[PDB]
Amino acid sequence: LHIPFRLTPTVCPVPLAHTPTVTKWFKGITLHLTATRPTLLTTRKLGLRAD
Amino acid sequence: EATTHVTATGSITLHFSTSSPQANFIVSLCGKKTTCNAECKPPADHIIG
Repeated sequence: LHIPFRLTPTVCPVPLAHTPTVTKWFKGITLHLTATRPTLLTTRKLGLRAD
Repeated sequence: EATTHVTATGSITLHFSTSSPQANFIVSLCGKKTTCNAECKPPADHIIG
């Protein structure tokens, strides 16, 4: 017997967070981040060691 | 710019990017070599895109 309701791939919207304000200081940046809900920030260096 | 247009008795402007405090390098215009030599200042912008 067929089990109905297959997982179809479907396009669906997700929120866009507040655009960060970046202040630049020598060898570094500072992001002023406002997010009402929890928001994932992921940073990595583009060298040999990606911290 | 790689290829320029040279007519007669004129001047052409070009842009370069360097990593040295001194610009002391050889420019070959169409066969002839010249030594461009002066000082470069550190940037005021700390972070670039």
